[PDB]
Formats: sequence, structure tokens, C-alpha cells
Amino acid sequence: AKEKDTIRTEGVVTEALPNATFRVKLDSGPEILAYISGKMRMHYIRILPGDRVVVEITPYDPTRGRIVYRK
Amino acid sequence: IPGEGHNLQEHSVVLIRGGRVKDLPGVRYHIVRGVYDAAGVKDRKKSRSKYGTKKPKEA
RNA sequence: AGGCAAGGAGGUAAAAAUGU
RNA sequence: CCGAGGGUAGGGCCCGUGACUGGGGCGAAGUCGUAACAAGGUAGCUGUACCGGAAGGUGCGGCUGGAUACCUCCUUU
RNA sequence: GGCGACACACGUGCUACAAUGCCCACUACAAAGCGAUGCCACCCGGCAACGGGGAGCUAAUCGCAAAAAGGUGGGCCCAGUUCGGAUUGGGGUCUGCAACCCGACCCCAUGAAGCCGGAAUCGCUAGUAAUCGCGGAUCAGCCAUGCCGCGGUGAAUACG
RNA sequence: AGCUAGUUGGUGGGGUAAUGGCCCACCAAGGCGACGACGGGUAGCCGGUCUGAGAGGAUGGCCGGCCACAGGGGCACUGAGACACGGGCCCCACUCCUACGGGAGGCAGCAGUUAGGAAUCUUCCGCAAUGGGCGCAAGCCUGACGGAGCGACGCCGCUUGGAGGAAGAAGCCCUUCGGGGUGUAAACUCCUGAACCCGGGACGAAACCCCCGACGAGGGGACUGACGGUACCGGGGUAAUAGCGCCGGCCAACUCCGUGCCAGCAGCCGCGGUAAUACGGAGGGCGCGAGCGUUACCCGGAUUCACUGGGCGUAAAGGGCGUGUAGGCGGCCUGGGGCGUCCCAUGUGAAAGACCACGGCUCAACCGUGGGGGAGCGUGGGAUACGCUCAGGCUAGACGGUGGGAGAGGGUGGUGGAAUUCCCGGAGUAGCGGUGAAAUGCGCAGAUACCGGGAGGAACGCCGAUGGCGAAGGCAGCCACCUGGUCCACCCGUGACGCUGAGGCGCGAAAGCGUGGGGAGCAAACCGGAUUAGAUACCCGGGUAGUCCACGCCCUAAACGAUGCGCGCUAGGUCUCUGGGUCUCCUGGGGGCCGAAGCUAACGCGUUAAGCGCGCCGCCUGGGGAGUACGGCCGCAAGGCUGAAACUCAAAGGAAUUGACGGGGGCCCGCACAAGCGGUGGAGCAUGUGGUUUAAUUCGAAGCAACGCGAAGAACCUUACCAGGCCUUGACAUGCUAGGGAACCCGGGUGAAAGCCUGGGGUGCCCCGCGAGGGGAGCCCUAGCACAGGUGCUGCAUGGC
RNA sequence: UGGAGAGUUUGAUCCUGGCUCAGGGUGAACGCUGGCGGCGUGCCUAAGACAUGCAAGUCGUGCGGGCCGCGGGGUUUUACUCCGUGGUCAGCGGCGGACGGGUGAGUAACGCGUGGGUGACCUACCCGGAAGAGGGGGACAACCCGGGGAAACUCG
Ligand SMILES: [Mg+2]
Ligand SMILES: [Mg+2]
Ligand SMILES: [Mg+2]
Ligand SMILES: [Mg+2]
Ligand SMILES: [Mg+2]
Ligand SMILES: [Mg+2]
Ligand SMILES: [Mg+2]
Ligand SMILES: [Mg+2]
Ligand SMILES: [Mg+2]
Ligand SMILES: [Mg+2]
Ligand SMILES: [Mg+2]
Ligand SMILES: [Mg+2]
Ligand SMILES: [Mg+2]
Ligand SMILES: [Mg+2]
Ligand SMILES: [Mg+2]
Ligand SMILES: [Mg+2]
Ligand SMILES: [Mg+2]
Ligand SMILES: [Mg+2]
Ligand SMILES: [Mg+2]
Ligand SMILES: [Mg+2]
Ligand SMILES: [Mg+2]
Ligand SMILES: [Mg+2]
Ligand SMILES: [Mg+2]
Ligand SMILES: [Mg+2]
Ligand SMILES: [Mg+2]
Ligand SMILES: [Mg+2]
Ligand SMILES: [Mg+2]
Ligand SMILES: [Mg+2]
Ligand SMILES: [Mg+2]
Ligand SMILES: [Mg+2]
Ligand SMILES: [Mg+2]
Ligand SMILES: [Mg+2]
Ligand SMILES: [Mg+2]
Ligand SMILES: [Mg+2]
Ligand SMILES: [Mg+2]
Ligand SMILES: [Mg+2]
Ligand SMILES: [Mg+2]
Ligand SMILES: [Mg+2]
Ligand SMILES: [Mg+2]
Ligand SMILES: [Mg+2]
Ligand SMILES: [Mg+2]
Ligand SMILES: [Mg+2]
Ligand SMILES: [Mg+2]
Ligand SMILES: [Mg+2]
Ligand SMILES: [Mg+2]
Ligand SMILES: [Mg+2]
Ligand SMILES: [Mg+2]
Ligand SMILES: [Mg+2]
Ligand SMILES: [Mg+2]
Ligand SMILES: [Mg+2]
Ligand SMILES: [Mg+2]
Ligand SMILES: [Mg+2]
Ligand SMILES: [Mg+2]
Ligand SMILES: [Mg+2]
Ligand SMILES: [Mg+2]
Ligand SMILES: [Mg+2]
Ligand SMILES: [Mg+2]
Ligand SMILES: [Mg+2]
Ligand SMILES: [Mg+2]
Ligand SMILES: [Mg+2]
Ligand SMILES: [Mg+2]
Ligand SMILES: [Mg+2]
Ligand SMILES: [Mg+2]
Ligand SMILES: [Mg+2]
Ligand SMILES: [Mg+2]
Ligand SMILES: [Mg+2]
Ligand SMILES: [Mg+2]
Ligand SMILES: [Mg+2]
Ligand SMILES: [Mg+2]
Ligand SMILES: [Mg+2]
Ligand SMILES: [Mg+2]
Ligand SMILES: [Mg+2]
Ligand SMILES: [Mg+2]
Ligand SMILES: [Mg+2]
Ligand SMILES: [Mg+2]
Ligand SMILES: [Mg+2]
Ligand SMILES: [Mg+2]
Ligand SMILES: [Mg+2]
Ligand SMILES: [Mg+2]
Ligand SMILES: [Mg+2]
Ligand SMILES: [Mg+2]
Ligand SMILES: [Mg+2]
Ligand SMILES: [Mg+2]
Ligand SMILES: [Mg+2]
Ligand SMILES: [Mg+2]
Ligand SMILES: [Mg+2]
Ligand SMILES: [Mg+2]
Ligand SMILES: [Mg+2]
Ligand SMILES: [Mg+2]
Ligand SMILES: [Mg+2]
Ligand SMILES: [Mg+2]
Ligand SMILES: [Mg+2]
Ligand SMILES: [Mg+2]
Ligand SMILES: [Mg+2]
Ligand SMILES: [Mg+2]
Ligand SMILES: [Mg+2]
Ligand SMILES: [Mg+2]
Ligand SMILES: [Mg+2]
Ligand SMILES: [Mg+2]
Ligand SMILES: [Mg+2]
Repeated sequence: AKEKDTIRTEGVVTEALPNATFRVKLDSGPEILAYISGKMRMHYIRILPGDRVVVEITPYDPTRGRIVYRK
Repeated sequence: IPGEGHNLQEHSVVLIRGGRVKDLPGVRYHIVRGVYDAAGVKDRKKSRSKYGTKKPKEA
């Protein structure tokens, strides 16, 4: 079916976990371990804490975000 | 859970199938769809019997 | 004497984490 | 009398749970270093012993799955 | 209008810090290019850029164009200076519809930083480096000190 | 890993159908155990079933046999038979009624209920059959059985038509726009008629019973069907369910769009991070089809537990070595027994199944009949090669003797020098020490360097080897002693005494520990100094435990030849040590190096094989978890041996090959450094860039190989940017549709210009006509279309460069 | 009358090796789809519980007794009475209920399998044969009366 559902909200990069996973605190609030986007990985786009990044977030589990855009 | 979407909730009575999925570590089962709480992956036209989707009524 | 090596030494060898 | 079983006390075993407690596997871009792989920058690995944020280090011994050139003298053809 | 901003940084250049130099005056030697709405001789007006008149070429034939460092004569006399030329005020000239942002050039003035530059670092072995002019191409004009060329003078050193 | 006390054997007895410790009384003290007892876990067992080529591996549902058990646990009674599923007593647990004292129960009989569960059937008909029980018989029972029901739950059979029919309708899909595809598929004509309806209608059932015949044989009679009005037969008679999986590889079958490492798929590999033959859909195709898939389990594939049929140098894997017990294994000749072994005969191997043959259901599945086979085991006879055993002999193996060696073999008692260090004596003085440099450090309270003496520990240079010895661990001064192995020659003796070796005992480097000494050097820890980002480390200066000995324990190791031991075989060359010889050459025994055959994944191994064989032992069974836990054992402790699994990954790994790399090695080279001259960095300016600013300071170029670059010329243009004004088939190309005008020129107004609005002259061409006038070419102009335009994005789609 | 491999460690290879796949099968389950017939087959879990109906009876040719049945009468009747019978009801007796049916909890054991042994045995019914069946007595059910107990039942 492919559901259009996600929230394209931004956030501050709090902390770098392994893989390229980050606890990023959003515009609105809650910090979710957010993993980097595949696209980003492909174009080698690094992130460090102290950044403002676009983070696509799921309806099923609003706890695992996905860092979409290059900052 | 296979298929896109799921009316699967929390207190959902559901049938496991068995068959470890390669990716997710330590997940050795499935939910077979089209039984109890889990329902047919809606409007799959192709590989249906595997997703519990009842044959669509062609006009 | 030079040759070519056999063998003993003696000197060199010792100083290197930063991205897109 | 024997006796299913029960009681009383002691032991063993299994199951359930279990505070607390070890606790390992994985991970693409965590962190700290750089131990190891190129005399990997002090050969390594190795047993043990001691110490250390941590790989580790050092002792002793073991091993090779490790290694030997160039001038300048002396010992001689 | 902006690409030409500008608190800075960095990159390549250019010109300096002078006496082997500087400024002037005379005097000599190239190469290679380039030129017709072009190069522009020569003459006069201009401090000058330039202007006007104007021949010659269509180029080995006329031009550009003087080559510059050089040689000689003259001065300067060791200083922020006759070094150095930025910056800035004025006056011009040109080419273009037009130079405010934002042109080049001339002239008069102004005469800043800079007395050979730290760690570093670059280039180059022969006509090379260094130094000195000249030409082109883009081009109305030119921000070109760039680039591509061309000649002039002309080294040092390479133990290893 | 030990278990056992009615436990083991006896006598006596009881009990029983009967043996018996079955039980008891009394003795005796056994009995079983690594040929794995006891304990734990698990489980009905078998004929069979599946699977496998087979060996085997799984499994024991259904059918047949046997057991056990009928809520759990006892116990008897009755009987031919039970310790008794629908009998009894008792205790327990549960439900049921109770007038609370007490009783009633038992579906693991059929059916059903409920629970648990992914999941499993109808509260069916019948006694007609066959079997059961009873009874003279009639008959009565019979949830045995016969049938029916329900479940695609399996197997098998059949249907969803058949014949024709386009150089190919439509619809859908691809297309490179022609076409292809679906596809003779359909439509349509003809045919046949599953269904369905009407008529008929079973076989299964002839006995039991009665009569004649003796109530015997034998003959005749009469009755009886749950299924079922079913099967089937005759007639009638309509075109009359297709689905599910898959389509990257394995694996049969590909294209498009959606999608963009998302949503998803996945059995593994792995697809998805804008061209997805892997996701989702579409078409198309492939597979099967009343099914098709998935899950789970089993075997298979997996020679991946390897008996057939894997192995152990390096991949997991040889125990650290001895010496041995059990066991396994065993040289040559003769003779018996004949246990193994083979053969023959027969008995057994039930039935079903499975194998074959035929037969019956319209075929088949299914079933029936008949045959055969059969691992095994029993008995009778035989055979003697092998194995076994007993007897005898033999010398090839093994051990022994006589003679002789070689040796760092082991222990013990000594002792000899060098060196270090210290003390003391001298003489002498400003440092020594150390390092890549240094610094702590010690030094005029006189160190270092030097000689004289003493003290003391410890190690044993040269010989020294690539050597020797040992079973390893290991072992080096020299001497003496005790003593181990070992080799040779002699073939003299014994006469198979052999080999291996689970356990066991012994040994077992270093470190460690315990008690006692000893302590020179050294040296963990520790304290200094440096080095450094840090330095718990290398480098230095010290320094304890330890190292040394004695006795006790620990046992590990890269205890490695990473190669278990033995014996036989299968080229040589070579160096070596050490014996023997008629000795510049043979023969033994070690230790190396290169190589035949062979082997080996290769590396390599190669008479000291990792070759060919045989014997015995150990071990392995993917990596990590992990040599970990847990248990057990051992140790005073550290810790050792033993030794998992859950989980987790698709590997981990060996050997080599190509590269890349190296603070490896050699040989080279370049303005690479050096030798030299000149600059850059510093000034100012010129330029380009970063940044920042801005409405925009277009866009690109990024270490070398971006940065006086694209730009070989930004005032406008350029210009790609921004502000604003405007233009829309549009500045530019090729056409349409039409509509009127149309070649061409000059304004005018507005405006910053552009643009917009608008005036006038201004039509000739091909012409036909006397003209009026008409049409079309060229050429623009207006409206909508085909379209242009995009310096707009992707150099990770590209060509070019 | 019998034996197939493939994918995957690497840049590539050979091997070691594991994992995975294709076959077959099942008491299966699940999904999707579903027309019929035959044949089998269907609680693999909780040997958890069980409502209701049946699942083991039968013999009057063992014998007694109750209730009704008719043929008769003795009996006017009302009895009873006598009997053959009819049938049922239990009782006693006899045989069967130990088979058949179920399940797989237990049990790793002579439980099972297999081949034997029994001078250590039994075997109702069935068959083959032999011999027999002479006499006497008795209690107990049913039945009757009497209680107990709420019932079940139960004693005298
Ligand atoms: Mg699929
Ligand atoms: Mg190292
Ligand atoms: Mg160590
Ligand atoms: Mg060492
Ligand atoms: Mg290894
Ligand atoms: Mg620019
Ligand atoms: Mg600077
Ligand atoms: Mg100054
Ligand atoms: Mg000066
Ligand atoms: Mg050169
Ligand atoms: Mg007796
Ligand atoms: Mg006993
Ligand atoms: Mg006794
Ligand atoms: Mg058990
Ligand atoms: Mg069991
Ligand atoms: Mg079994
Ligand atoms: Mg059975
Ligand atoms: Mg029960
Ligand atoms: Mg009971
Ligand atoms: Mg019982
Ligand atoms: Mg019974
Ligand atoms: Mg009983
Ligand atoms: Mg029993
Ligand atoms: Mg019952
Ligand atoms: Mg039942
Ligand atoms: Mg139910
Ligand atoms: Mg349920
Ligand atoms: Mg049934
Ligand atoms: Mg009936
Ligand atoms: Mg019968
Ligand atoms: Mg009767
Ligand atoms: Mg009945
Ligand atoms: Mg039946
Ligand atoms: Mg059927
Ligand atoms: Mg189904
Ligand atoms: Mg047809
Ligand atoms: Mg017809
Ligand atoms: Mg009919
Ligand atoms: Mg049709
Ligand atoms: Mg294919
Ligand atoms: Mg696939
Ligand atoms: Mg697809
Ligand atoms: Mg199936
Ligand atoms: Mg196998
Ligand atoms: Mg083998
Ligand atoms: Mg193997
Ligand atoms: Mg190994
Ligand atoms: Mg060994
Ligand atoms: Mg031995
Ligand atoms: Mg022996
Ligand atoms: Mg023999
Ligand atoms: Mg023997
Ligand atoms: Mg048979
Ligand atoms: Mg048969
Ligand atoms: Mg037939
Ligand atoms: Mg003998
Ligand atoms: Mg001897
Ligand atoms: Mg001797
Ligand atoms: Mg002294
Ligand atoms: Mg002899
Ligand atoms: Mg003899
Ligand atoms: Mg041993
Ligand atoms: Mg020691
Ligand atoms: Mg020291
Ligand atoms: Mg220190
Ligand atoms: Mg320090
Ligand atoms: Mg030290
Ligand atoms: Mg000690
Ligand atoms: Mg030791
Ligand atoms: Mg070694
Ligand atoms: Mg060793
Ligand atoms: Mg080893
Ligand atoms: Mg051994
Ligand atoms: Mg030796
Ligand atoms: Mg030799
Ligand atoms: Mg060969
Ligand atoms: Mg060799
Ligand atoms: Mg040799
Ligand atoms: Mg081998
Ligand atoms: Mg250990
Ligand atoms: Mg322990
Ligand atoms: Mg390797
Ligand atoms: Mg240089
Ligand atoms: Mg460059
Ligand atoms: Mg390219
Ligand atoms: Mg780019
Ligand atoms: Mg690997
Ligand atoms: Mg791979
Ligand atoms: Mg690969
Ligand atoms: Mg049926
Ligand atoms: Mg059951
Ligand atoms: Mg009766
Ligand atoms: Mg039975
Ligand atoms: Mg049943
Ligand atoms: Mg047991
Ligand atoms: Mg037996
Ligand atoms: Mg036995
Ligand atoms: Mg038997
Ligand atoms: Mg009886
Ligand atoms: Mg009597």
C-alpha cells in the first residue's frame, strides 16, 4: 500500500550513538534515538552534536526517528 | 509482522508462524496474517494466500 | 703488497591522533 | 504382623518465581586509546606472576606461526 | 544594480625597501609578432594624455616602434631620502549611449606602509635562474602587474 | 561411579497352578559394577510406517501381536482365568446430593459436553452381514462390527467440454509507433451431454429354522438388508467451478508503471539509498491444479558422526611425556577339537504390509487369491582356509648373553678460574654513570678508572656445531662416585615372551605457593628520572618478591616436529655425529639438507614420509559464546583437569595468487634533498578564493592535479544574479486550425527603456474578366493546438573533452 | 535395476567447513481457492474435568415366588382354589461378565522382540475315550411380619 504518514519535523543533534544513530531533541520535544537516512549515508554526510537536522518520524513508534536531510 | 500496515495493537490475540527473519536479531517467528486479530494485508492482488487477503470480487 | 672472503668488533637503525 | 498414606525432624532433586547479582553476542559513523596485522613502529604469540582507564605492560621461562645490511678498524689466506 | 561589497583570512602576482642604486640628458643594439574603418608616419596646437591636418601601406615594400637593461655625460651622497610609490584632492584626455557604483590614461599636488621579512616554503642545472624590455590574443576602452609568446643581458652550484 | 542388607547364597518352612527371597525364621557374606551397575532423563514395545541406492536414520498414528492402565494409591474376594475399565473394600484428591450424621460417582467404551490447544468428527441408523455371550431352540442382547454423517485430512478416479474458427475483433498490455502480445483464446456454427429429471433396481443372504432321511450324511421348503431406492442399468436431458504458488541465482518463468535502503521481500545469497528481470501493481509467462502454498516435524541431500564412507604438519582435531592394568591386537611350521566362519537340510521368521503374478471393483486407489523372499534365531549333519583354542616344534620379531663404545642422561660429594658486587688496604682526583639526546643517580665524608687482599653468591666464556644425550620437561666448568637409557659387533642363549595401552602410578620448563636457609648479579611489583597529548610503556637510575639451595605442593606451556606409538614396505644424492668391518670402500644406529614414486588444499612431506599398509590409543565434528558456566575432582591458595548449553553470526579458517601497502631489504631514479642563486611568508598594491555581508555580491573549480582557474577583456551588453517595467507560440526552428488583412516604410502618444496603444501612406506576384470583381503563391499579423525556451537539476546515467 | 547437485567465506582461487535450498513424507495445522465419487483416515495437547443417552448380558429346558393375561371348573358370588399355559418383574441358581472396546500415564524392565525350556505348571467352555449318576439331610434368598435410616439402603 505504502502509507504517507510520517512527520518531517526538525531537531537538535543531542548525542551520537553507534552505527550513525542519534538521540536528537526535536522542535516540539521528545528525544528519540534517530538513525541517519540511507541517502545521507550514501552521500557521506556527517553529523555531529550541535546540529539542526530534518528528522522524519513514524506514527507506529514515535520513538525511532530517521534523519532525512543533510542538516 | 509481514505486510504493509497492521490492525495489530497491544492486547491483540494473534497467531505466530515460525520462521526466523534474517534481519531483526532474535526474532524467530512470524505473525501469520488473516487470523484472529491480525488481518489480511489490504488490497494485495498478487501473492495473496501468504498474506491472508481474500480473493477480490472482480466486476 | 693487493685480492677475495672467513670471523670479531665498532657506528647507522631510535622521532607519525585532527577532515569533505 | 505387614501395610497405602499421614505426622515429626533431617537430606536430596526438579519446577515456578525471585530481591540482588554476574553477564555474553551483534552494531554501518559511539567513546578512549592503538594492543595486533608491514623488524605495525618495543617482533609476536605463548604459560604463569604482578600491576594498570583500557586494550595491555613488565618479569621469568617457552616458541618461531620471527628476524641479520653498510661503511671503519682488528683477527687471516 | 550586482558579479568590483569587505572586520578579516588564505592563494598566485606586481613594485619596492635604493648606491651593482636613483633621476635626467644624449647615444646604440633585437627578435618575434601585429595593422585597413586598422596601424597611423610626418607637421602644427598643446606641460601632457591627446587633438587637428595628413602621406604610406592592403604590408619583407608604410607603419606599430621608442627597444629597455646597456654605453657616455651630468647630478644625487646613505636619508625614509631625488629610495619607495601607495593613498587622496584637484584639474584634464580618450573610447564608447554612457565611466556614480566601476575604466584606462595624463598633469599638478599628497608622499603611507616598507631599510631584504619568523616558523615555514617555492622555483630553477645553461642560455637555465636572475634581471630587462618588446609583441600578440580577448579587445570600443580596459581594470592585463594575468596569459601566450619574443628577443636582451646573463650567472651560481650539483661533494654526494 | 560405585551400587546393594531380603541385598546375595544356603537350610527349614509358608504361600502359589508352579519355580523361585515370592514371603518369612535362622545361618553364611555375598551379589552386581567402566564387557557401565546404581542415578538421572526420556519412552509403551513390536509386526510395521516413512526415508534412504544401500547400509542406515527417524518413527511406532491407523491395522495385527504383547504389555501396562483404567481419577491417584493400596488390597484382596470371586473365579477356569483378574488383584478386575462399565464387580467389591480402604485411603486420598475432585465433582455430586445430604434432614450434615452420611452417602453418589469415574467416558483412557460410542456419541456428545466443556477445558487445554494450531488442531481432530455425529448426543446417526442397524443387528442384514461377520464375531462375541447366553440359550435345546425360538430368541435376546452386542456403541464389537456393518454402515450412514461431517472434515480437500490423505490417496486415487472424474468433471468444469469437444471439432472447427483471423495472417489475428474488442478489452487490457508492451512498442523503437510500423507493430507485437494475450491468442483459436474468445465470439460464433456443429457436436457431446457432469448436473438434473423420469423408469427399473441390486450383489452382499443362506444358513440358523421346519419336514423327509436316524435329531447322521444328504435333499427340499420358508423367512430375513442398516446401508438404500443406494450403487448401477435404460430413457430423458443444459455448456456446465478455477485456483494457488512462483517468475534475480539456486529454480521452470520477463517486461512496464508505482516506489526511492522508504514502504517492503527474504529459504540462503541478499535486493530496496529514482531505469528495481528481486518491493507493490499491471500485463505476459512457468509450475501444479480441486487444489496450491506456508508453518512444524522426520529422513534425504549431510561421505556434516563417514560400518559401507571422513579426518588429526598448517584448516576443528596427536594427550606434555613415561611406565603400565583392563581391553584390543598378534610371527613361522605340524596335529587335534571345530567355539567363531561357511555350507546343506529342516523348524521358526503369524496375519496384514512391502515384492511378484493373476483376479475383483466401469479404471485406480482399495481389496482378494496364489507364489516367493526374508535379517535373525533354533536343531541335525558336514567342511577346515581363516580367526579361536589346546598340544608339539621353529627362529625372522621380542628379550638375554660375551666384548666394546658415545654422550651437556639423572642424582650425590667435592672443587677451578674469569666476572660482577661488596668490604678492607693502597695509590690517585673531578667526575663518573647513563643516552637517540638527556635527566634523576652516585661522587672531595674522595666516587669512577688502577693494583693488593678478603668476603660472597650465582652462572659456567672459549671448545660449541647446523653437534651429543634424554620419553618428554629438559640437560653444558672439571673431577670422583652411584645409576639410567642406548648403539654396535659376536650370532652364543631363550623361543612369540610381542605391539598398543582406557583407567592407574610416575615424571613434567618457567612462573607461582609453603616452611627453612641463602642473596652476588639481575629483576616483576614499587619509587625516581626522562619521552609524550597522555605513558600506569618501551629508554635510563634504583628497588622488593622472585630468581639459588633444601624439603613439600603446584601442574600448565607455542610441554611444538604444532607430526601418538610400534612394525613392514617403497629411488637416490648429500653433509653430519656415533659404532663395526677384508677401511681411499661397505655395513649398523642417530641428526640434517635436496629430491624418485606416491601423497598433499596447497604449502610442503618425501627410508627420520605428512607415501603405501597394519595394529592399538587419543582427539575432531562451523565460528564466537568458551576452555566459560554448572557440577564433579585435585590443590594450602592462585588455579588445574573435566566441560556444556542457551544464544549468536554466515561464516570463522587454511594454503597460496594477484595487487595495495610497510616507520621491511636491495638496486635505481627526478631540482626530491643537498651545493647554489633567486624569491614566497613580512609592506603596499594587483588579482583569485574562503568567509561574511547583501536584493544579488550568479554558477562552477578543493590537497598535489581548487585558489592571475572556466573568463584570450564584467561600465551597458556580456550575465547566467537581483529590483522593477513588460512579453507571451513567445528572441529562435519546423507545422496545423482558421480568420481578416497582407511586399514595404514613416511616425505619433506613453514610457527609464523595453513594451503597449495608435495613425497614415502600402501591395506588386500567378492571373481570369470589358470591368465590377474573384481566388491562391511569397510575406507577415490575431486566436487556440503541435511546440519552442530553460546557463534548471543530475559529471554517482552518459558522449565529447 | 540402484547413488544428480546448487547457493553461499575471496579482488580472484583451491580446499576446510558450516549454514541454506531443491526430493519424499505426515494422524498435521494455517492461508487462499474449491465441483463430484470411491477408498481410507480424523483429541499427536490436559492419563484435565465430565451433563444426558446407550457401551454385558442372558437362560422358565435349573428352581421357587409376586403381578396381571386366557382355557376351564371346584368356586352363586366373592375369595381362593387346582392346572397348562401368556407375558413380565425381581430372587435364587448357572454361564458370561478376565473377551470384545478404550488409552499410552507408567515402565529402559524378561516389558517387548526373538529362539527356546517347564521332570516347575495350569487350561471353564470344545473335542476323543473310559467309567458312572445309589441313598439321606439341610440352610439361604425372594415371600411375610417387624423395625432402623433423610436418602442410599439396612438389620431382626
Ligand atoms: Mg513475494
Ligand atoms: Mg609490536
Ligand atoms: Mg606476557
Ligand atoms: Mg621474553
Ligand atoms: Mg592457528
Ligand atoms: Mg570574478
Ligand atoms: Mg598574510
Ligand atoms: Mg617606516
Ligand atoms: Mg637605508
Ligand atoms: Mg632536468
Ligand atoms: Mg522351597
Ligand atoms: Mg527381593
Ligand atoms: Mg530375614
Ligand atoms: Mg520421568
Ligand atoms: Mg510417556
Ligand atoms: Mg523406539
Ligand atoms: Mg495396535
Ligand atoms: Mg480422566
Ligand atoms: Mg478407583
Ligand atoms: Mg487403581
Ligand atoms: Mg470387568
Ligand atoms: Mg478395580
Ligand atoms: Mg490389570
Ligand atoms: Mg466407564
Ligand atoms: Mg469418547
Ligand atoms: Mg468446545
Ligand atoms: Mg480453546
Ligand atoms: Mg468417524
Ligand atoms: Mg436399535
Ligand atoms: Mg451371530
Ligand atoms: Mg424367553
Ligand atoms: Mg440395551
Ligand atoms: Mg465403524
Ligand atoms: Mg472427497
Ligand atoms: Mg485447508
Ligand atoms: Mg475450443
Ligand atoms: Mg445433442
Ligand atoms: Mg430413481
Ligand atoms: Mg466457457
Ligand atoms: Mg530461470
Ligand atoms: Mg525471488
Ligand atoms: Mg515485481
Ligand atoms: Mg499440502
Ligand atoms: Mg548420513
Ligand atoms: Mg571410515
Ligand atoms: Mg572432514
Ligand atoms: Mg589446529
Ligand atoms: Mg606430541
Ligand atoms: Mg608401553
Ligand atoms: Mg594384556
Ligand atoms: Mg596367529
Ligand atoms: Mg589374544
Ligand atoms: Mg507375512
Ligand atoms: Mg498376501
Ligand atoms: Mg482388474
Ligand atoms: Mg606354542
Ligand atoms: Mg642385545
Ligand atoms: Mg655389555
Ligand atoms: Mg678504596
Ligand atoms: Mg641363536
Ligand atoms: Mg630351542
Ligand atoms: Mg594415561
Ligand atoms: Mg621455579
Ligand atoms: Mg639494577
Ligand atoms: Mg614512571
Ligand atoms: Mg615521569
Ligand atoms: Mg628498570
Ligand atoms: Mg620460594
Ligand atoms: Mg612444574
Ligand atoms: Mg619447535
Ligand atoms: Mg619444545
Ligand atoms: Mg598440542
Ligand atoms: Mg603415551
Ligand atoms: Mg635423540
Ligand atoms: Mg641416516
Ligand atoms: Mg612427483
Ligand atoms: Mg624434502
Ligand atoms: Mg637419506
Ligand atoms: Mg595429511
Ligand atoms: Mg587455563
Ligand atoms: Mg567449580
Ligand atoms: Mg593466509
Ligand atoms: Mg635545496
Ligand atoms: Mg593548482
Ligand atoms: Mg566523463
Ligand atoms: Mg562538481
Ligand atoms: Mg576469512
Ligand atoms: Mg558474501
Ligand atoms: Mg564477494
Ligand atoms: Mg468418508
Ligand atoms: Mg490422548
Ligand atoms: Mg428373570
Ligand atoms: Mg484390550
Ligand atoms: Mg474411538
Ligand atoms: Mg531409569
Ligand atoms: Mg524372552
Ligand atoms: Mg537381558
Ligand atoms: Mg516367547
Ligand atoms: Mg466359572
Ligand atoms: Mg431337600
